Amino acid sequence: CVATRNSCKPPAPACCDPCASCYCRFFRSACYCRVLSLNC
Repeated sequence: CVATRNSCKPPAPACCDPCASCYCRFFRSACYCRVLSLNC
């Protein structure tokens, strides 16, 4: 799965708990899992 301090690494069903998603900086550089949602 795509963990919180880890690069976006498939085959993965998003992150290990369902409210976090992969968040890049520059094309594919610095892509780490992020809890953006307030409820889910």
